[PDB]
Amino acid sequence: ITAKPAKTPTSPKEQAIGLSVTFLSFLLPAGWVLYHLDNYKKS
Amino acid sequence: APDFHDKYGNAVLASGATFCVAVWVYMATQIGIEWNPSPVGRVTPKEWR
Amino acid sequence: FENRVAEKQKLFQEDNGLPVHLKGGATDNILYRVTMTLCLGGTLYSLYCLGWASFPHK
Amino acid sequence: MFINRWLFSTNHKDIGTLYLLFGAWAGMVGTALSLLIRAELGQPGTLLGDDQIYNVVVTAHAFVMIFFMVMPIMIGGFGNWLVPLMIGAPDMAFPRMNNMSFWLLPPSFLLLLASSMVEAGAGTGWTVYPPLAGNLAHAGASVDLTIFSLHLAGVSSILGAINFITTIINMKPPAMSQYQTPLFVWSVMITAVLLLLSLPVLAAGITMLLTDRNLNTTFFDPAGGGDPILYQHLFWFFGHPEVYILILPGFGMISHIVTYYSGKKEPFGYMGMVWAMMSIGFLGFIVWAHHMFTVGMDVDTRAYFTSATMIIAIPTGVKVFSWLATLHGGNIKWSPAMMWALGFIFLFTVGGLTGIVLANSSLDIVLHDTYYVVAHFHYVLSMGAVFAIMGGFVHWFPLFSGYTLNDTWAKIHFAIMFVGVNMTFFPQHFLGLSGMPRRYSDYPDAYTMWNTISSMGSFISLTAVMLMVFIIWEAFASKREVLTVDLTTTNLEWLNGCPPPYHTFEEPTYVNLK
Amino acid sequence: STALAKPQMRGLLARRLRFHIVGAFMVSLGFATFYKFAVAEKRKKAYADFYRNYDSMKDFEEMRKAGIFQSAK
Amino acid sequence: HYEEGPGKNIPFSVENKWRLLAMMTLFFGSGFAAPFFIVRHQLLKK
Amino acid sequence: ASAAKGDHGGTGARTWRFLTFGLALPSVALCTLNSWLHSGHRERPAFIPYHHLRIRTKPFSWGDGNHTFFHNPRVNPLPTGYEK
Amino acid sequence: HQTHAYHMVNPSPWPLTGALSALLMTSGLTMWFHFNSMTLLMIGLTTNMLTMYQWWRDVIRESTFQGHHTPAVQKGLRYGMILFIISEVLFFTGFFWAFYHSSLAPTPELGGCWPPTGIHPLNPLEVPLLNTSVLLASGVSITWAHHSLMEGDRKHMLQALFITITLGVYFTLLQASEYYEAPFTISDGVYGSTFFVATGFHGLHVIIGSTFLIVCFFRQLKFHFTSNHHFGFEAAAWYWHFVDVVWLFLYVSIYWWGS
Amino acid sequence: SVVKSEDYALPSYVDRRDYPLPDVAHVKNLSASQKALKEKEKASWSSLSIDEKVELYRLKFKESFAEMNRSTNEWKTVVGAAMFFIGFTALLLIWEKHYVYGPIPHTFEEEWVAKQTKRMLDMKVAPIQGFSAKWDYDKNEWKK
Amino acid sequence: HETDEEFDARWVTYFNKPDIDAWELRKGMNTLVGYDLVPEPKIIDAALRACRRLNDFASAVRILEVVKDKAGPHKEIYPYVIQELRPTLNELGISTPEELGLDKV
Amino acid sequence: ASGGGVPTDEEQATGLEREVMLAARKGQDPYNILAPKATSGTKEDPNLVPSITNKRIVGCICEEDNSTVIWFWLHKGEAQRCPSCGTHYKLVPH
Amino acid sequence: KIKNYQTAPFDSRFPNQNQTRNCWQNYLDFHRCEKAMTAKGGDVSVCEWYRRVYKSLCPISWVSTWDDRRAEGTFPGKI
Amino acid sequence: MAYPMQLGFQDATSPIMEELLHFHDHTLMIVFLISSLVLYIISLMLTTKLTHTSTMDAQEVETIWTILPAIILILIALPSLRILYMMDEINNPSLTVKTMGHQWYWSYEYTDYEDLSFDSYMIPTSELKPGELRLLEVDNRVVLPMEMTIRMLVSSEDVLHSWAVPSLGLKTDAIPGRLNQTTLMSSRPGLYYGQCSEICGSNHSFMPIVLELVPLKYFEKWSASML
Ligand SMILES: CCCCCCCCCCCCCCCCCC(=O)OCC(COC(=O)CCCCCCCCCCCCCCCCC)OC(=O)CCCCCCCCCCCCCCCCC
Ligand code: HEA
Ligand SMILES: CCCCC/C=C\C/C=C\C/C=C\C/C=C\CCCC(=O)O[C@H](COC(=O)CCCCCCCCCCCCCCCCC)COP(=O)(O)OCCN
Ligand SMILES: CCCCCCCCCCO[C@@H]1O[C@H](CO)[C@@H](O[C@H]2O[C@H](CO)[C@@H](O)[C@H](O)[C@H]2O)[C@H](O)[C@H]1O
Ligand code: CUA
Ligand SMILES: [Cu+2]
Ligand SMILES: [Mg+2]
Ligand code: NA
Ligand SMILES: [Zn+2]
Repeated sequence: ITAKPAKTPTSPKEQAIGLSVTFLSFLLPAGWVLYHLDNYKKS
Repeated sequence: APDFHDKYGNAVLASGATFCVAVWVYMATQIGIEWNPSPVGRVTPKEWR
Repeated sequence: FENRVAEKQKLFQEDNGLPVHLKGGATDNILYRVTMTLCLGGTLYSLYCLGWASFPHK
Repeated sequence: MFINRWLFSTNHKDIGTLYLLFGAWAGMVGTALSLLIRAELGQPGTLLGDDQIYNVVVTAHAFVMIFFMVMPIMIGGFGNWLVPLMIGAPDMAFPRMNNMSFWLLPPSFLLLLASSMVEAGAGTGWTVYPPLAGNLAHAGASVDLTIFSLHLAGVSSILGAINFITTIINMKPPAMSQYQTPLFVWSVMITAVLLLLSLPVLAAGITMLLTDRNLNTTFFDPAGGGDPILYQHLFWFFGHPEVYILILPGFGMISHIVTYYSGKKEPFGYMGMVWAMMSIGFLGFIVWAHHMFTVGMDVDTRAYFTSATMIIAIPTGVKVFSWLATLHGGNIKWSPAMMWALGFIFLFTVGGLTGIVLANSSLDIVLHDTYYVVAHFHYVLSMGAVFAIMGGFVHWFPLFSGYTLNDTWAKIHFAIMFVGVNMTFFPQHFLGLSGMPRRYSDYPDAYTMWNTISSMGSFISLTAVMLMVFIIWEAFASKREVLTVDLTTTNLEWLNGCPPPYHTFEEPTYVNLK
Repeated sequence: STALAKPQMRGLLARRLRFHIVGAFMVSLGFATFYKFAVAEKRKKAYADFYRNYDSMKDFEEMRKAGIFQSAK
Repeated sequence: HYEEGPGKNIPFSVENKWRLLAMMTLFFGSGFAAPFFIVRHQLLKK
Repeated sequence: ASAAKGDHGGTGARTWRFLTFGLALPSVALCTLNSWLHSGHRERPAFIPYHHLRIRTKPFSWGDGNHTFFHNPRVNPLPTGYEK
Repeated sequence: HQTHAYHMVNPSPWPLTGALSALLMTSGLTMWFHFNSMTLLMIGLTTNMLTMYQWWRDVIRESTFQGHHTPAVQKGLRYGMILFIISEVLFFTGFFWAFYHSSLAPTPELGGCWPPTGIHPLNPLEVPLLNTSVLLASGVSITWAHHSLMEGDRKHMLQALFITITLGVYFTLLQASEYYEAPFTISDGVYGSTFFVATGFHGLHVIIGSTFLIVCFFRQLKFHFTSNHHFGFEAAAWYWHFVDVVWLFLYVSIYWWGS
Repeated sequence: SVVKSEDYALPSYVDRRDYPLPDVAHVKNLSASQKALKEKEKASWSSLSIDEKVELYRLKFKESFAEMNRSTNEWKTVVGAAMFFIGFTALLLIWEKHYVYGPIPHTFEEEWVAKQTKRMLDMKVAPIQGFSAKWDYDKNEWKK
Repeated sequence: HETDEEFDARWVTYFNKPDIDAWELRKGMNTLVGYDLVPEPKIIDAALRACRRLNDFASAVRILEVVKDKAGPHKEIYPYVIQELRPTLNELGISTPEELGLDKV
Repeated sequence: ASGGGVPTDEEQATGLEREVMLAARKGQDPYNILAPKATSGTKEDPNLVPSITNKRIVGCICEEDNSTVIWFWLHKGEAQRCPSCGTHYKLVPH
Repeated sequence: KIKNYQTAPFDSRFPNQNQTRNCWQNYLDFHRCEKAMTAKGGDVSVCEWYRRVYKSLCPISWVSTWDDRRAEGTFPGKI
Repeated sequence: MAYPMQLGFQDATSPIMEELLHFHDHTLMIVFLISSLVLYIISLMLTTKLTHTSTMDAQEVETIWTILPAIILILIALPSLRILYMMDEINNPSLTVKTMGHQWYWSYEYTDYEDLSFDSYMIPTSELKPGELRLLEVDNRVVLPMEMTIRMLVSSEDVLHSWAVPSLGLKTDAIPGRLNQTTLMSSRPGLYYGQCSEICGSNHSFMPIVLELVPLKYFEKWSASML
C-alpha cells in the first residue's frame, strides 16, 4: 500500500506517552484489585 | 537516507535481548517460584511411614 | 370503504425531509416520544433493579 | 445528527463499525477473564476462592470470547463491512433489521454481566448443563440471566443470518452467479445457514432449562421422567455447528489474505474451496455426540460419531493445501496480515489434528474433560479464529479508517502474541495426557510446572493485547492517509477508496453476461 | 573470451517444488522409521519386558511391607 | 448529510490525539477492569 | 387414498370457495357435532400422590405458588390432593 | 440518486427500541420469577408492541404509500420470510426431539411406560380432532382468499380471509378450553412438560399468525393490496400454513401416537 | 510526483516486480528540457547520453528493481522490540509473585517432597516407564 | 497443450506486430512475467524492438530488469540473456540496467 | 361469484416500483435489473456502458465460467480495455 | 437350585452402558414374584435369583425409594 | 498418578489402557508427520524469489489431497474402532461395585453379598500424613481385588459428576437417574488415583478417587471388616 506522510506526526516521546498511558490503564485497576484480594477474601 | 532501523536496529536488538534474558532469568531463579521439577536424579527418597 | 391510498401516497411522498417514522405528522412524534421514553426510562429502571439485586437483603 | 447516524443507523459500514467496537471491548473483558483463570492456576493452592467463583470466571470467559468477541467481529463487523462491497450491493437486504441485530448485543452482554453480579454467579461451564445449572444447585437469578443473555444473542444472530443469506442470494449483480462471488462471501453465507438452523435448537434447549428452573417442568429432571442427557444433545446439536460458525468466516478471510499477499489474482482451487466449506458445514450437523463419548452411549453410536467426525479432515485438508498452493509461486509480501495468516495455517492445522485425536472415542475416554481438550480448542480458537481476526483487522483497517497502521509495530505485536499463545497452550497437551481435569481451580502438585509455564504465557499475551490498543491509537494519532492499494482488480471492496463513501454502489457495477 | 552456456530457463519453480516434495517424502519415511524404533517399539518392548517375568504377588508383598495399604498390613 | 472521509466515519473524535488517548483508555480500560471488579464484588459478599 | 375429488382445467377462487364450503366447513361441522356429543365431565380418578406428578421444585410466580396457571379445581389435584 | 432497485431505508429508532424492549422483557421475566414483580415485564411487553406497531407501520408506508417495493425488494422479502419460517421449524424441532426422547425411553420414575402412570391423556378423537379439522379448513379458506385477491375480487377476498381468521380464533378458544379442562398440568412430569410447552408455543404462533391475518384484513379493507402486489398477505399465508403443519405434527406425535 | 486522495479511481503507478510496466508513467508533467528529451528519444538511442537514459528511466519509473527489492534492517527492530516487551512481561510476573501470590502449600517443602518421592517409589508409581522405572530398587538409587 | 517452441513463437509474433500499441506492450510483458519461466532471448528481442517502435527507451531497460528478476537465485540466466541480446542492444542503443547504475540499491 | 374492487398495479403502483414497471413496458432498464449482453468487445464494437456520471465500475468475467471477476473504473472518454482479457468498454454517460 | 452366585451375569437384554433398566426389571421381577408367592401359597425362595440380581445392580437409594413408594402406594410400576 | 513434568499418559495399569497407549503412539506419529509436513511446505513456499502468478489448474492435485488423507483416516479408524469394540466385549465380571457421586465426595456400594457401603472424601491438605499427596488421598479407599474383571456401575444422587481413573483408562459420567457401566481389570496391585471429571460446583476440584488393588483374600477380609 502507499500512503501520505502523517498529518499529525507522533514523535518517539509522544509514542512513549501513549504506550505508557495505555499499559497503565490496563495494569493499575487490575493490579489494585489483585493487591487487595486478601482484604476482600477475609471480610 | 538511513531509516530508524539503520540507525537504531542494532541497539534495539541487543538491548531488547539482554533485557529479556536478564529479567526472565531473575524471575525464574531469584524470587521463590516453585517449578516442581522431577525428583528423578534430584531427590533423595526419605522414610515416610 | 372507499380507496384513499392515493391520498396517503401524496402525504408520504411530500418533499418535506421527514423520515418515514415521522412523516404521518404530529401523532408520529407523540407515539415516538412515548416509546422512547418508556424504553429509556425502563432501561434505567432495569439498571436500578440490577443494582438492587446485586447485594443481599436481610 | 450523531444519534441519527450511530443509534438509528441503516448503513452497513457504520453498523459494521459498531460491531467492531463492541467486539474489541468484549475482547478486553474476555482477556481479563482469561488472566484471572491463569492467575488462579499460576501456582498451586487457592488464589480467588473455591470452584464457584473460579468457574463463574471460566463460564463468562467462554461466553464473552465466543458470543461477544468472535461472532460480532467476524460476522457483524467484517461481514457487514465487506459483504455488500464485495458483491457491489448498495447495502444489506434489511438495513434496519440489521441495526437491531447490533443493538441486541449490548443488552445481551448486560444480562451476562448481571448474571455474574447477582447471587454467586452462574458457575456452570458455557455448556450450562443441568442439574448443576438447575434451580436447586444454582438457585436464584444468575442462570436465568445467562439463559436470557443467550436468547438475545441468539435472536441477534438468527436475524443476522436471515439478512446475510438474503443479501448474498438476492443482491449480486445480475450477471454474477454464486460461483463468481469471493470466498469470504461464501464463508459468510455458509456460516449464516449454520446459524439459522442451529441457534433455534439451542433456543429450544435453554428455554426448556428455563422452564425446568421456573415453571416446574422436568425435561431434564429424572424425578419427572426427564433426562440430563437430553439437554446435552440439544446443546451440542447447536454447539458443534457453532465451532464451524466460529471458524468459517476466518477461513474466508484467510483465503483473501493469503491470495492478496501472495500477489495472486485468485485463490488456488476456488471451486474446491467452496466445496470444502459447504462439506464442512454439512458434516458439522451430524457429529455433535463426540461431545458426549463418556455419558454412556451405545458402542455402535460411538463408532458412528468417531467415523463421521474424522471425515471432516478431508475437506479441511483441501483448504489447507489450497492455501499452500496459493502461496506457491507468489510474490510474497511479508506484511503483518500475511504473518497472521501464515501463523493461522500452521497452528489451525495443529489444532485440527488434535481434534482428530479426540474424535477417537476410545482415546477420548481418557482425554475428555481434561486439558487436552482445552489445548486443542485454544489452538483452533486463540491461534485460529483470533489469528484470522487479527489478520483481517490489520489488512482491512486502512480500508475502514482511511489511515495506515505502523507495520513495524504490527509485526512486533504478532511476534509477542505468537510466543504468548504458544507458551500458554502447548504445555496444556501434557497436562491433559497426564490427566489434569477441566474446570479445576487447583491441581495435584505434579501438574505445577506446566501450569506455571502456561500462566506465564498468558501474561505475554496480555502484553500483546495492551500493545494492540496502543497501535490502534498510534494510527489514529498520526493520520497517515492511504493513497494507492494494489490488486484492486481482484479486491472490489477497495475500489471505492479509503474509507469508501457512506453510500457506495448507488450506481451498480456493470457486468455483462456475454 | 568465452561465452556462457544456455542454462535451464523454464519451469524452474516447478522443478524446485518437485525436488523438495520428493525430499519431504523421503524425510517423512525416515522419520516414521525413527519414531517406530524410538517410541512405538520402545514402548511395546518396555511393557513386554516388564510383564514377561512379573510376579504380582511379590509386587504386592513389597508394597504391603512398605506400609502403603489400608487393607493389608 | 453526514461527514465523509478519514476520521469522520466513526462515532468517536480523532481531532485531538490526547483526547483520543483518554477516550480509548476509558473504553478499553473499562472492559479490561470490569471482571476484576466483579470478582472483588463477589469476594466482598460472603 | 388420494381422496376421490376431480376438477382442474385452470385453477381458481371458485374452486377453492367450492372446497371451503363443500368439504372443509362441512368437516368442521361434523367434528363439532362429534365433539359435543362426547363432552361433559368424566369422573376424576382416585388421587394418588405420585412423585413424578405435581412437581414443585420452585413456587410458581403467581397465586400462592402452588397452583398451576390454568388450575381447574375439579380435575387438577394439588400435591396434597384435590381441593375441597 | 440511485440507479439500482433496492431500498435505502431512512434512519430509524425502532431497532433500538426493539432491542431495549428485549432487555426489558427478559430482565422483566427475571424480576417476575425471582423478585415477585411484574413491573419491568409490563414495560417491556408494552414497548415491544409499540415497536412492532411502528416498525411494520413504516414498512407499509414505504411500500403501499411510497413505492419502494420494487420486484427486487419483494424478492428479498420472500427469501427473508422463508428463512424466518425455517428457523421457526428448527425451534419446534427441539421440542419434538424432547418429546420423542422422553416418550420412547420412559424412565422408571414414570412407571417405565408411556403415557406415564397416573396420566390420563385427552381423547385425540374429540377436541383435538376438531382442532385439526379447524386448522385444515382454514388452510383451504386462506387459499380461496389468495385466489380471490389475485382475481381482483375484493368481497370474496374479505369473506375468505374473515373465515380464515374466525377459524384461527375458534382453534385458540378450543385450545384454551382444553387447557382449562385437562386433568394433567405442566407440572405433571415430562408428559405435562412436553405437552404444554410444545402445544403452548404452537398456540402462541396461532395467535401471532391470527394477528398477522387480521393486519392483512384491515389493510385489505383499506385497499392496500393490488391483484399482483400483496406480499404481506403471502407472508401471512405462508406463516399460517406453517402453523397448520406444526399442528398436524403435534396431533400425530403428542396427541395420537403419544396417547 | 504528488498522488492525491481524490485520485483513487484513476489508473495509478505501482513499483512491483511482477507488474514491471505500470498503468501510468511515474512523471506525467514534463518541463521544457524534459519535453526536449522525449523528442530526442524518438531518434537513435545511441545518441542519448548515459545521464539522458537515466533521466528517461526516472520519468517512466519511480524505483528500479534493485531499489524496490532491497532488504532492510527492520527485522532487528522487530525482534529486539518483541524481546523488550516479553522482558517487560516478566516484570509483571515478578510483581504478581511479590504482591499477589501467597505461600504455596506445605507439600512442596523439601522434606515433604523427599518422603512423598519415597512413598511414590513404594507404591511403584509408573513402574514400566514413567517414574519408578527410573529407580534402581536393587542399588537403592536413581538409575544412571 | 502446445510445445515450448510454439509458445515462444506466439510471443515473438505478439511483440513483432508492427503497430503494437503501448497498452499491448505492457499487457504482454505483465502477462508474460506471470509464467514459470524466464522468457527466451528471442521473445525479449521482439519486446525490445516493440519498445523501439513505441519510442520507449525506459520500458526497454525495465524489460531487462524483469528478466533478471524472473531468474530468482539462478544467477547464470541473466548474463546469458544479455550475451544473446548484445547485437540487439548495440543496434538499438539500449543500455543495460548495470550500465545505467540502476542495479545499485 | 366474481365482482371487482381490487386496485391493479397500473392503477396504484407508485414511486420507484411504478418507474420500474413503466420502463419495463417500454423495454427499458434504468434501474439495472437485467444483465447487459456483451458486444464482440473490439475497439470498433466496444461494450457500451451507460452511466449517470462520468465513471462506473465494470466487472469483467473474461471467460465463461471464470470464478474471478476483474474490476475497474471505466471513465468517460476513449474506450478502455479489461486488464485481464483486453475486451473493450466505453462509457455512455447521461 | 444352581447357586454359587458371585455377581449378576451378562444379560443380553441389557448389553449397553446404560444399566438402569436392568436394575429396574429385576426389582420388578423380584417383587412380582414375591407377590405371587406370598399369596397363592408358595415360598418366596423361588424369587431369590431376581433378589440377588437387583441387590447387586441397584443403588441402595433407588431400592430404598422404591420400597418407600410401594409402602406409600405411589410406586408407578406394575406389581 | 501423574508425576512432575510428565509429558504423556500415565503408565498403563490395565490391558485396555496399554492398547490405548500404542494406539496413541500410532496416531501421534501421524499428527507429528502431518504438522511437520505442513510447516515444512509453508517454509518451502516462502523461500524462493521464483514466481508463477498466472492461473493454476487444481483438478489433478486435489485427487492426492483427498485420497491420501482418506487413506490416513482409515489407518487411524481401523485400530481405533478395534479398541472400542474390545472395550465393549463381554467379559463376565466376578464382582459388581457401585459408586454414587455427590457434592463433593463419592460413596461406594458393594452389595453382591452383604450390605457394604461407605463414603470417600478427600484428605484435607492440613491433615495429610507425611508423604501423602495433596488433593488426591481419600479417607476410605476403593479396595478391589487385583487381576479380576470388575463391573463398576456409576451414578449420582445430585448433579453430574464423572468417575475417572486415568491409569486404568476409565472415565464414566455419573448421572442422576442413570446407572452407567464400565469394566475394570488391574494387572497389578497398588494405588490408582483419579479425580472428578464433570464440573459439579464449589468443590469439583476436591473429590478424588483412590483404588487400592490387593489379592482377593485381602479384599475379602477387608470387605467383612467394613460391614
Ligand atoms: C507446535 C506448536 C509450536 C510451538 C511449540 C512450542 C513447544 C516447544 C517445542 C517445539 C516443537 C514442538 C513439537 C512437538 C514437541 C513434542 C514433545 C514431546 O515429547 O511429546 C511427547 C508426548 C508423550 O510422549 C511420551 O509419553 C514419551 C515421552 C518421552 C520423554 C523423554 C524426555 C523428553 C524431553 C523433555 C522436555 C520437553 C519439554 C517441552 C516444553 C515446551 C514448552 C513450550 O506428548 C505429546 O503428545 C504432546 C502432544 C503434541 C501434539 C501437537 C503436535 C504439534 C507438532 C508440531 C510439529 C512441527 C514442529 C514444530 C517446531 C516449531 C514451530 C514454530
Ligand atoms: C474454532 C473452533 C473449533 C474448530 C474449527 C474445531 C475443529 C475440530 N474439533 Fe474441536 N473443539 C472446540 C473448538 C473447535 N474444534 C471447542 C470449543 C471444543 C470444546 C467444547 C467444550 O466442551 O467446551 C472442542 C472439542 C472437540 C471435541 C470433543 C472432545 C471432548 O470434549 O472430549 C472433539 C471430538 O471429536 C473435537 C474434534 C474436532 C475436529 C475433528 C475438528 C475438525 O474440524 C478439524 C479438521 C482440521 C484438520 C484435521 C487439520 C487440517 C487438515 C489437514 C492438513 C489434512 C490431513 C489430515 C489428516 C489426514 C488427519 N473438538
Ligand atoms: C392457547 C394458549 C396459548 C398460551 C398462552 C399462555 C401464556 C403463555 C405464553 C407463552 C406460551 C409459550 C410457551 C411458554 C411456556 C409455558 C406455557 C405453556 C402453555 C401454557 O399455557 O401452559 C399452561 C401453564 O402455563 C404456565 O405455567 C406459565 C404461563 C405464564 C408464563 C409464560 C411463559 C414464561 C416463560 C416465557 C419464556 C419465553 C422464552 C422465549 C424464547 C424465544 C426464542 C428466543 C398449562 O396450564 P396448567 O395449569 O399447567 O395445566 C392445565 C391444567 N388444567
Ligand atoms: C493480570 C492483570 C494485572 C497484572 C499485574 C498488574 C501490575 C501492577 C501494576 C501496578 O498496580 C498497582 O500496584 C501497587 C503496588 O506496587 C498497588 O499499590 C498498593 O501498594 C503500594 C505500595 O505498597 C501502596 O503505596 C498503595 O497505597 C497500595 O494501593 C496499586 O494499588 C496497584 O494499582
Ligand atoms: Cu464432582 Cu466434579
Ligand atoms: Cu464438536
Ligand atoms: Mg464431561
Ligand atoms: Na489455584
Ligand atoms: Zn476481461
